[PDB]
Amino acid sequence: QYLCQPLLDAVLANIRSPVFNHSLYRTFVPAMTAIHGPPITSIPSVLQGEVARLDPKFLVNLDPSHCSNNGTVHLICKLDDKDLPSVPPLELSVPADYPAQSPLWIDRQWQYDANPFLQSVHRCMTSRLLQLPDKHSVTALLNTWAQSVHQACLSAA
Amino acid sequence: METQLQSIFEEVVKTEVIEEAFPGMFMDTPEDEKTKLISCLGAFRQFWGGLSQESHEQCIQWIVKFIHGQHSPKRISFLYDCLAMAVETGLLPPRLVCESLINSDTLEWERTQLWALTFKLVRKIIGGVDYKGVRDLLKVILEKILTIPNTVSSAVVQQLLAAREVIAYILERNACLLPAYFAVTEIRKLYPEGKLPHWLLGNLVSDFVDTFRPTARINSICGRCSLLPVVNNSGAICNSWKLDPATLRFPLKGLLPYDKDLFEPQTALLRYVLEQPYSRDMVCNMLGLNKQHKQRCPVLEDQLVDLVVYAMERSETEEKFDDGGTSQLLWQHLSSQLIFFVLFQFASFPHMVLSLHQKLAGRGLIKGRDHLMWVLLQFISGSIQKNALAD
Amino acid sequence: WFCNNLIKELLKETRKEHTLRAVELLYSIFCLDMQQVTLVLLGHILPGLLTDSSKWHSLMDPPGTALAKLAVWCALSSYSSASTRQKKRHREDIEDYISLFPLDVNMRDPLNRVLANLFLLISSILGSRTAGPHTQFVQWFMEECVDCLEQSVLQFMPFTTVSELVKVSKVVLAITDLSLPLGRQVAAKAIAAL
Repeated sequence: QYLCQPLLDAVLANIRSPVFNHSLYRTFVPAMTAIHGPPITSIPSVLQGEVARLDPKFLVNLDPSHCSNNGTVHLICKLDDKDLPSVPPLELSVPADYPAQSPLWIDRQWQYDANPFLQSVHRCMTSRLLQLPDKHSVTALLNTWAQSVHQACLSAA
Repeated sequence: METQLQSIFEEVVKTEVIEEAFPGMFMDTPEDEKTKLISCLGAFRQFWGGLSQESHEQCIQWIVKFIHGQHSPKRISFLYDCLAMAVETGLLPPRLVCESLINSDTLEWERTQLWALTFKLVRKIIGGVDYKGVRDLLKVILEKILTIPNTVSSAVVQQLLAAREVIAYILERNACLLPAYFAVTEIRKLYPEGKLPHWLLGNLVSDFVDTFRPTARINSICGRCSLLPVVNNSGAICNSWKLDPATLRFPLKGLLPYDKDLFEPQTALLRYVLEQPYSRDMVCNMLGLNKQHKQRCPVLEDQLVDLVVYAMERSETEEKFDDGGTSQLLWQHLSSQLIFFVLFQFASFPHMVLSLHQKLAGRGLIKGRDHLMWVLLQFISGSIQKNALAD
Repeated sequence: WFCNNLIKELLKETRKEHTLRAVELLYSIFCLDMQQVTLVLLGHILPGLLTDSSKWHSLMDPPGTALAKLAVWCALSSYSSASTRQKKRHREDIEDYISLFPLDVNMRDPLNRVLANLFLLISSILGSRTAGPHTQFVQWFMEECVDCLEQSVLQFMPFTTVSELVKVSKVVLAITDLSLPLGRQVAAKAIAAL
């Protein structure tokens, strides 16, 4: 910073030299070692952390069909609630690298037929899921699937 | 225009930010699959009303790049259902919107859900495409298929298999959207004979070319390769006998699957022509050269070597059944026209020197040696000052 | 040496009829010593057709299908089972087939050995991910195994490969079940996954 440019200029002059480690040795070694003293004497862990704090009211497990040990995964959900009636079990679709991507869900229109209650459930699904934000976790979709059953049961009752 | 539709698409595709916080409390459903689409198509059609003919397409070029700008694939499917009925109303033709999806770079071989949705949609809107549009789309689909490498991970293979059945439906001649005569031309342009196509094409195209097998049989001429003309000096060269000077084949009409014998070099025709005397005018005709233009054809120097080494064995086998062996006349012929070939300098001398050095290395057949330097002397004596000693 | 000369020359074709004539001629040429080409095609040639990655780029729609038909013509005929010189040259030679192929009806007959070994290679191709022309070749493999079969030539099917065909996506699933009494329940399980 002030009066150190001989030390700075010596190393740039002595750089790209093969005798560098020996030139510095020859010019420097006896000065410090004399006075100052002598020398001394399967599944990724993302889903494993995801399912850890999932609700016990879901019993989601893997799909028995489709491919396995690959990038894309599918989880079929089980709902055991005494409050809510029976519905189709629903199945998701999550590709590889589950963080920072937006997954999908299967489509089967005829499974929710023979009852306008199931059609209202499907319409509520198309209402709630279309405004869900990007890159969200599976808890948001699971809970929006869970609340719509009560939201349709109150209209049915 | 662009800004008003910017605002409209912004308020249509938005997943609201304050939504999903303190959630599930409103007693109000959003606009469903019909009402939201009606609301968006109203603004779309009033924007289209003040849209000129040239500005119809370019906003479409933005629309897809906004749709490809989206990231929720359920929202993408909702937009696909929007555009499925938007082109049904006649506001957008299903001829100009098909290539708008593919033209975006976002449709690569990694957005496989987008790939499946796009190919299903263009399968659905295929009805409003003429023969010219079908021909335009098949080639870009083919090169897009060619962009995929040979081996890609099989997690998304069935997402990519849809194009195979799409092309198979397109290739169906019973529907007859486009004649197969135009369909085979692009495939043959990309994949000629002896050229392997991409592995994604499947057996169907290999069958599709096979149905053109009788057609070339219509154009097949029996024993055409064995037919030869006569060498004359009368002019008016017959164009049927003419070949391709660059690679020694007959010219062909179209890209039909011709037989194998039409694809080899016909060295025999020029062999018979040059073996006979007075092969002066039609040798330029069959090679297409006007003889005043400096071309310096390298392969043309090959057969001139190949005759000369052949001239070795006619001077090597016996040369004793006759006093001249019917060779010194042919030696005079070789001395006459070979120096006329280098008179226009279409055959560079040290290349023949090195080629003869390579050819004679290995055989060692030295019997007719006396001719070999003598005609070489005919090169040295007559061309003493026109060149240096490097040759 | 002779098979190696002709196999590389098989890779010049793009016309299906043009290669199929050569394959039909090679069927009789291999039928001259069918008892040996049924064991050397499946022995070192087919492993040599799949070991590297780029080598199946030749295995395409004309030549792969033609070679698959060529193999299935010879295989059945060897299951069914032409010169004095062939009797002469087959006398002196002895060979350790277990040293060549340790296997990872009889299981000592090379007809029962090498043919059963090939199904392990087909399982290795199909179970391997990153699908390419090799998957096309193994899907062309057994699609003609039932075409000539009016109604065991496929007795040596391993049990794990039954579920694989529906994993890569009909009636050939029921054909591969062999209609065994023990195969009855796994046949029902396989057709349940449809």
